[PDB]
Amino acid sequence: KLFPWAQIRLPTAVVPLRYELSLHPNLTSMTFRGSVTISVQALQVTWNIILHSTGHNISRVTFMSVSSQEKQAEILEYAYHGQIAIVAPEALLAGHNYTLKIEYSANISSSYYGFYGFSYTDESNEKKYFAATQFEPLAARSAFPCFDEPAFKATFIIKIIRDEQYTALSNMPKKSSVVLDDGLVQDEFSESVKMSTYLVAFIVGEMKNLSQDVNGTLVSIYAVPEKIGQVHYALETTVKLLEFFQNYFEIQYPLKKLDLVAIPDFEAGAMENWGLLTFREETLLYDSNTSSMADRKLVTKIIAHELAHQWFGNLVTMKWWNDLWLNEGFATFMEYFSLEKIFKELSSYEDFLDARFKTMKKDSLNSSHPISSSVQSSEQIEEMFDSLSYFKGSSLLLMLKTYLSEDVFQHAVVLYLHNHSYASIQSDDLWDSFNEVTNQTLDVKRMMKTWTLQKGFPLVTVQKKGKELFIQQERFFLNMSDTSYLWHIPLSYVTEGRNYSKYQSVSLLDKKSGVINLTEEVLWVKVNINMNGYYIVHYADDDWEALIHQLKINPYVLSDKDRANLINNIFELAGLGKVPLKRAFDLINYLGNENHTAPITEALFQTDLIYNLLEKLGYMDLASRLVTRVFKLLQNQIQQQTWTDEGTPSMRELRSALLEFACTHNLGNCSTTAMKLFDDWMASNGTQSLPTDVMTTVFKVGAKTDKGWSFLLGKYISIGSEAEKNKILEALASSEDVRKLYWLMKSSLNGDNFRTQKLSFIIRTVGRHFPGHLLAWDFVKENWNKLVQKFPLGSYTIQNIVAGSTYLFSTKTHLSEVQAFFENQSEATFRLRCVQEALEVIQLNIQWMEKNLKSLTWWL
Amino acid sequence: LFPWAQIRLPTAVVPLRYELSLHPNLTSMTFRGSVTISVQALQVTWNIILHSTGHNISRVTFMEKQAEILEYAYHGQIAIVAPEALLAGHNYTLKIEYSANISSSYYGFYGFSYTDESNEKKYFAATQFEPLAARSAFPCFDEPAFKATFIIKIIRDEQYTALSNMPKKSSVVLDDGLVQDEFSESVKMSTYLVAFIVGEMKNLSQDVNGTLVSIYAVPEKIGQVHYALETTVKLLEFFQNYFEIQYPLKKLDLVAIPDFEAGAMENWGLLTFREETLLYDSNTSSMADRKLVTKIIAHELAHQWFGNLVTMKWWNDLWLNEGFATFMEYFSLEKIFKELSSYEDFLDARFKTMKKDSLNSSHPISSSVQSSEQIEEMFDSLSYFKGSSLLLMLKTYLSEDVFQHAVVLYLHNHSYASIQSDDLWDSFNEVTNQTLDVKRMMKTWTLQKGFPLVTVQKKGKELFIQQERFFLNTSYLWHIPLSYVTENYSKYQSVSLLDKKSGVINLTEEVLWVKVNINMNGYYIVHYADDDWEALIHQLKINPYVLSDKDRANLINNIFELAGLGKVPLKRAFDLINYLGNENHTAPITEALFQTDLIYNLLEKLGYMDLASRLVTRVFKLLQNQIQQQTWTDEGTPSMRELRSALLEFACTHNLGNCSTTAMKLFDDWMASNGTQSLPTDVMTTVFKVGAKTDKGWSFLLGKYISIGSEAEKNKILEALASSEDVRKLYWLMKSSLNGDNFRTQKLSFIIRTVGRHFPGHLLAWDFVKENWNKLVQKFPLGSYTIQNIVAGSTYLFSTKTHLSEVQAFFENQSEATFRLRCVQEALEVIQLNIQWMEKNLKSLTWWL
Ligand SMILES: *[C@@H]1O[C@H](CO)[C@@H](O[C@@H]2O[C@H](CO)[C@@H](O)[C@H](O)[C@H]2NC(C)=O)[C@H](O)[C@H]1NC(C)=O
Ligand SMILES: *[C@@H]1O[C@H](CO)[C@@H](O)[C@H](O)[C@H]1NC(C)=O
Ligand SMILES: *[C@@H]1O[C@H](CO)[C@@H](O)[C@H](O)[C@H]1NC(C)=O
Ligand SMILES: *[C@@H]1O[C@H](CO)[C@@H](O)[C@H](O)[C@H]1NC(C)=O
Ligand SMILES: *[C@@H]1O[C@H](CO)[C@@H](O)[C@H](O)[C@H]1NC(C)=O
Ligand SMILES: *[C@@H]1O[C@H](CO)[C@@H](O)[C@H](O)[C@H]1NC(C)=O
Ligand SMILES: *[C@@H]1O[C@H](CO)[C@@H](O)[C@H](O)[C@H]1NC(C)=O
Ligand SMILES: *[C@@H]1O[C@H](CO)[C@@H](O)[C@H](O)[C@H]1NC(C)=O
Ligand SMILES: *[C@@H]1O[C@H](CO)[C@@H](O)[C@H](O)[C@H]1NC(C)=O
Ligand SMILES: *[C@@H]1O[C@H](CO)[C@@H](O)[C@H](O)[C@H]1NC(C)=O
Ligand SMILES: *[C@@H]1O[C@H](CO)[C@@H](O)[C@H](O)[C@H]1NC(C)=O
Ligand SMILES: *[C@@H]1O[C@H](CO)[C@@H](O)[C@H](O)[C@H]1NC(C)=O
Ligand SMILES: *[C@@H]1O[C@H](CO)[C@@H](O)[C@H](O)[C@H]1NC(C)=O
Ligand SMILES: *[C@@H]1O[C@H](CO)[C@@H](O)[C@H](O)[C@H]1NC(C)=O
Ligand SMILES: *[C@@H]1O[C@H](CO)[C@@H](O)[C@H](O)[C@H]1NC(C)=O
Ligand SMILES: *[C@@H]1O[C@H](CO)[C@@H](O)[C@H](O)[C@H]1NC(C)=O
Ligand SMILES: [Zn+2]
Ligand SMILES: [Zn+2]
Repeated sequence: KLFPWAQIRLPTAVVPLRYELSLHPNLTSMTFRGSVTISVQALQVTWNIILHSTGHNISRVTFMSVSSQEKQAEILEYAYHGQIAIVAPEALLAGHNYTLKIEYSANISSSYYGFYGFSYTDESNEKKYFAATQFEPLAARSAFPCFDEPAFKATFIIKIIRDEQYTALSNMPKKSSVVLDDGLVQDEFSESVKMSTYLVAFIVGEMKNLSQDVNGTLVSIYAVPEKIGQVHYALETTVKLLEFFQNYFEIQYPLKKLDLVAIPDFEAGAMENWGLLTFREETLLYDSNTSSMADRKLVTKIIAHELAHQWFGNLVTMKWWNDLWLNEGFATFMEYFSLEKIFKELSSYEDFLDARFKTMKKDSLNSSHPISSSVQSSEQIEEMFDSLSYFKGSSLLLMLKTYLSEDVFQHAVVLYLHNHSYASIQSDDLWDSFNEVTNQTLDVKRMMKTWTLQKGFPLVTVQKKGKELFIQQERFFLNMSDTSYLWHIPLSYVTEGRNYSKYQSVSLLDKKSGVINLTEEVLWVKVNINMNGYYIVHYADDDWEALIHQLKINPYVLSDKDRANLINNIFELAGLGKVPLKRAFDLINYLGNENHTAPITEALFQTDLIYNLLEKLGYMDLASRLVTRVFKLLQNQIQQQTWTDEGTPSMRELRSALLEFACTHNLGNCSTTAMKLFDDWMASNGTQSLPTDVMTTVFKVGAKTDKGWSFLLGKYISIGSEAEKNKILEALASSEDVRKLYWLMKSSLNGDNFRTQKLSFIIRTVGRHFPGHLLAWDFVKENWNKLVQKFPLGSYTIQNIVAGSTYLFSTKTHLSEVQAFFENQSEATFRLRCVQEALEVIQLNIQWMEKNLKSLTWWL
Repeated sequence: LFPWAQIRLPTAVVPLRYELSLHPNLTSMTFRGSVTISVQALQVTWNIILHSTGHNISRVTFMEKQAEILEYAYHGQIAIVAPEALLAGHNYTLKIEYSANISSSYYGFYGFSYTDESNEKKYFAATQFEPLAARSAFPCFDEPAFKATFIIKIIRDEQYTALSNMPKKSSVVLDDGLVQDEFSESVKMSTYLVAFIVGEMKNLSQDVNGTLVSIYAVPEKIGQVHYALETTVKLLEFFQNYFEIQYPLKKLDLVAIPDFEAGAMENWGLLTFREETLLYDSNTSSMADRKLVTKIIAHELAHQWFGNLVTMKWWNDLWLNEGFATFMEYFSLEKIFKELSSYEDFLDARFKTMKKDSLNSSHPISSSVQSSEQIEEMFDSLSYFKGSSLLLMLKTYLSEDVFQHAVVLYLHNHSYASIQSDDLWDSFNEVTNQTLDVKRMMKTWTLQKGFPLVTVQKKGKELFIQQERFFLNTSYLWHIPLSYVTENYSKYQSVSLLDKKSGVINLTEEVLWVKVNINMNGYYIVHYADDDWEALIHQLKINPYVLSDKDRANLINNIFELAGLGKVPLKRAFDLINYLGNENHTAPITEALFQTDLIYNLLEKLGYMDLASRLVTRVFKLLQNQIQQQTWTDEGTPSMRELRSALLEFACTHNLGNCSTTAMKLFDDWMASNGTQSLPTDVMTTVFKVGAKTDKGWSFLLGKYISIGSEAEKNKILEALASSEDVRKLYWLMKSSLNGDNFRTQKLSFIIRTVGRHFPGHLLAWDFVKENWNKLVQKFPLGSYTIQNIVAGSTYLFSTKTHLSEVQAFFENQSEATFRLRCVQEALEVIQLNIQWMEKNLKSLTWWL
């Protein structure tokens, strides 16, 4: 047979309007039966209706006009694009409506994509079942035949026949649960709002709810009976944020109910389905005592993210997958925005600032690609799911929110959504909304497009001569060729004048060079206030010194953000070479008076990275000298740490940082205190509570003794707190018993005492420290086929593994070895971004040493 | 523009006498030279061609008229062009005056510095000419074939005791303060055995029969050369009795040179040794120490006949004397030093040769040498040991008495002349009366690589015998002397010469078990048809003492070897060794412990820890009684205390029962005593090993190594430090030793070897070799015995295709030379062979260890 469609995209010809879907899922037998009624509308004359289906045993297919007589239509198949074509026995005329009915049988998914299912072991030793969905991106067509593209928005009637013991859920509220004569229940849910096919949702599980009503909408967290006590905070928070987003966006959450569900499975699909927000149990659970600081921040973030998406993504969808970064970028921004507004106390701007640092690092590589690309096949569609894009977007919106007013941003947003509700959008449409709120004073589209269409970010260079501030732009490239790179850069700047004459302004650098006229002569100048702009700034020798000297006199004239920024940049610029590593260590000598966590963490991140690179070569004196030096600057702040959980989240994070550093390197009191804490804890059979802020540190010091290691392993297999288990595992993997380390990796690959999902984390941890450095990479090498079977070549896990196991190499010999090995696999494995990023990194490492290593001896 | 373009000198001119006058300064490394060569032309030739390198020719006169010099440094030659035609039969006198620098690389005429007991910068100088280094010290006809007589005279300072081949004739105090020693005219000898030593030494001489035997050590260390003397005396007698040809020179000096990089050579009358290899203490040295000193003295002594008296013509036949010295090394000991049980060493060494010779990397010992560097290749223990092995086969095939007569004759028939390997075989032809060919027989051994697999089948009163190449993965035919032994309790034994691919032997009686190759006197591994293995396997269980320890250990080795090549399943190998509960002989127990450690270490590296730990618990369960009986002393015969070290070192290594604790108890005492309270030398390494497992013990031992005087104790301390499970200390050891920081660069190879045998240091040792390749190559040149040992020690446990690919790739990226190198192709071969071992044997093990 011949197929009438030879394209990845569906034709514009026919358009869905309504969807009546009835399903009969049998979770114990992991199969289902389904019936779809699709009301379409033709626009062009056609003799075929091409839409999406996969893994469907089609029982009956019937076509209609109005004539209530169902006419038997023939169905064609083409598995390559997951398409089916319906041959209609009557031509379909423009404007005319038609209704298609399809009946089918299918399997509930073994994987955790599509309509997936699993079984869990209840608190009663009683084995239970559960089914859910995860359609993003291309998985709704697995669940039911449909038009599976974001632009084809329709309404949905969802009906499932469940079993009485189960709570069945879906997008909309439950219209009618009507008992069937055999012990089965035919649940019906109200007809949905005009929405995208990938956002359709349903869940069948034995579940409890915790509920509350906010204005009209009834928010509800559904958890498994045995863990409903742990979703209190979840709801409490979803209340605060829903309030906020509705107030911010000024468009009201369009449904009467909002459900969040803590799925009891680690591999589970977590996403922002309209009204049915899915999450991994793990990522929603919170105990107001027994949980961590990072624990609060994490779930508070994920709720925000998934909620922000309700408006940015579900109400205003992207026409196609090439604009995903816009919706995830927005969600990832509101993630941190909303949290400053409501959870100011969390200090999540600290996390956001780190994220941004980490993004820039990965973006500045040759391996990086622009966020705005042309996406054709299912591979390029799945390639669009990477935090780099999400985070670059996030960053670009902050740069835009800081350039225009806070209030200007909001009103563009408000206009954007309102104007485009229940429609499909292109990236530009957002910029156009920004264009109009600026009274055409800026372009924004022109401006943003320089960021979105180009890889990487610019390096701004700054020179002060009198009252003249000279700005220069250039692509921040790390040595290893074109000049089309020009970014429209919102430069902010801050200054101190005629004795504590604080001044600040902003100016657009749309050209390769320019000059700012300063109102008066200044002692120092700082560009990119709070690193709100996605760029690195380099300074002329005397301008750097102007900042290096200021930090020594009073660093508090600058924010913790700016101060962290300077610490980041100088170390990055030392890497490039535009500044000697000396100056880098010069700038950070101010640290004695630094009491804010952000700059201290960044200094620690920089110095631990250098330490480990040198450690891995034979240079152990330099490595030690480096650590004693840094310890000296932070001696007081370290000696000031109480081993507790008291203080603001920020200063709680400072404790975990300063204590880990000090313990890792066994400096002063640290080891002995943690060991006493460890012994006491072991002695309680682990029944004594340890302060969450000092847990990992304490556990590590423990694991350094067979007794400790053994007890920890014991507790890992016994206890039930997953987060405590991860902190426990970190310690085990931080041992210096090469044999133990090996065992831990072997075990996780065999899924033996640790599940395979933990493997990358084990490899990352082993590979970081000296006794397991070569071990970790050898394990990766020799177990390559078993790894690639267990995580597909292109998954995030395998990228994590390759990075984790190789990023600390810095010799031509290792470069040779690494390359060789992937060349010895195939050419398709050796062409993978993660393999090319790997080898780019080893080169940059080699280049780092052959630029900074020899001079090192003579200081620190 | 130069006449002679060839490696080997012209036949035409020939040396007779040498007037060698040297004025060497010890402080400055330079010397003034004068040689007068009295020659004789055998053809009428226009120019004299000889060897000379690194010489500034002051005056070159020919007699009384000056002659024009020419140079071709590529061949290391110089040409003297004669005024007249040198007419055949006529003697002429060639005299050269030259300047040159005293060597530092411990080759040619070398020297060094050392600090005294009183801590002073004393000097010393010496020679190492073999093969090609006389050319550098003095011009001459530097080939072994050209024998002559040597009058050497060296101008020395008053404080130095300058030595040479022949005894000192005179000494005249010059007007400068300087003393000029002259040494007697030498016997007719090859240029490469000419030697001279200038240094501040004491003597310990003791007449035997006119010829004065003397051990020359530095002043402070004269107390340890007593065993040395005692031993040379005994041995000298022996060889004079056995070879029945009196040691020619009036003197015999064994000098203990005060450096670890000195050259040890069998120079006629002036035997050079590394200080360490002769120093012995009857209280504080172990059995291996005692064997080592005894063995080496003998080796160099055997040479005074085999390689000095009777020399070889060209370098290719080196294996012969070297093999003979190596055999005599073990014979002499078995006759006079009988209690040392050194046959255990000879057997072991035989086995290890066998393993290296069983590779495609192997070369036949009778190759042709033409290349400047092919000469250096002839220096490898594989050629010396093979030679040794087959000399042994021959001794045992013919009579011990027949053997001797063939020797005595050859030495007489060839005294002071230059031979070829065939000449030894010729000398065997007549003692056999041309019954046995011998000459054609030995040629089947020496001209083709490897050795035979004699497969055996027994049916009634007859045993069937086929032979083939022993290849692990072509037609090779050896003339194999098959000694065998059978068993109402009828202990019958016989030989049979097999010269064809297939054979059959007739038996007097039908027999329970047969055992081919008695005491493994023959350089072949024997396989049996299934029920013949079981026959031997049963006997070992029933009563193993019907066979010798030698036979027993031979079986142990053969079955495991075969098991790798797949002619036997590994289960059957392990089945054989199940008799070990009844074994009280050290020979077998070591060979089993060796075999099982190799498997254990191969497994452990691949991560099969349980399988590896089941393996050692099995072997332990067999040797349980023995281990438990042993005392923590030195009380026992040399063989039995060799067993003490073996059993205790096994049991401690794997933390089995009694050991760890007992050894830690002896550690904690010794450490507390600040290292003074004596430790039995048989438990020492095992005591230190257990101690070095703590940061306390490790740091103490380190403090000792840098501080204590005994090198023998030091080497036991380093092996323990390198036995630490902390990758940081291991890395450090290799690092420190490369920069020569607290451990000389000489010890490096030993550290890398030790580090990469254990799990924490396995990837670390090889990584260090790759990352310091260039640096390793400067310290030890390509083809060095050290760099071969390094590439082996760090790669021999890699048993995966990924490793094999990596190892290859690495060397390829170095050079085509580096990549097409003996040890580099060998290493890769060994990896595949490990790979092949796994795919044959790994899957089965789960079910039966
Ligand atoms: C060549 O030189 C050697 C000596 O260098 C001569 O050999 C000596 O000859 C005499 C008799 O003429 C003997 O008594 C000596 O014993 C020989 N000494 C040695 C060391 O061999 C030889 O005769 C000379 N030949 C010619 C042709 O003049
Ligand atoms: C569901 O699983 C069965 C297992 O036999 C398989 O054969 C079939 O392909 C699946 N059903 C459909 C409609 O794909
Ligand atoms: C039928 O088509 C007309 C447009 O041609 C449209 O206005 C109407 O809403 C459609 N009705 C249904 C039920 O699809
Ligand atoms: C599924 O099938 C099983 C066994 O036939 C039955 O016990 C159960 O009630 C069914 N449930 C549903 C929801 O169809
Ligand atoms: C490096 O970047 C340039 C673009 O500036 C590109 O053409 C080239 O293919 C890149 N190479 C690699 C290995 O990424
Ligand atoms: C800076 O000042 C000069 C006059 O000195 C003027 O020409 C220029 O336009 C000024 N730039 C800005 C941005 O105001
Ligand atoms: C940190 O210290 C300085 C003075 O030493 C002070 O001005 C500043 O307020 C401190 N930081 C905070 C957050 O209190
Ligand atoms: C430690 O506590 C757990 C209960 O949480 C228990 O299962 C385990 O047996 C305890 N061990 C001892 C030795 O009391
Ligand atoms: C001695 O050494 C110097 C270099 O130190 C060298 O130039 C010279 O050729 C040597 N002299 C002789 C006579 O060999
Ligand atoms: C070696 O040279 C030094 C002076 O350079 C001198 O004191 C010593 O006597 C010399 N020895 C000889 C044997 O020439
Ligand atoms: C050293 O040699 C001389 C003879 O040259 C001898 O008289 C003396 O006894 C020897 N010294 C010793 C300690 O044997
Ligand atoms: C001692 O030397 C003489 C020759 O001077 C020799 O005849 C005799 O055989 C030798 N005796 C011994 C026992 O070696
Ligand atoms: C002595 O040597 C010659 C070869 O040079 C040999 O042919 C001859 O057979 C030998 N004679 C004896 C008696 O060993
Ligand atoms: C063995 O004996 C048989 C007669 O029983 C005889 O024919 C044969 O020649 C003998 N074989 C050998 C190798 O002596
Ligand atoms: C070993 O034991 C056997 C008896 O089983 C005995 O004949 C032999 O002498 C023993 N050997 C030693 C060295 O103990
Ligand atoms: C241990 O003894 C050695 C000499 O044997 C001495 O040098 C060292 O100082 C002693 N150690 C202590 C701690 O006194
Ligand atoms: Zn998202
Ligand atoms: Zn030798």
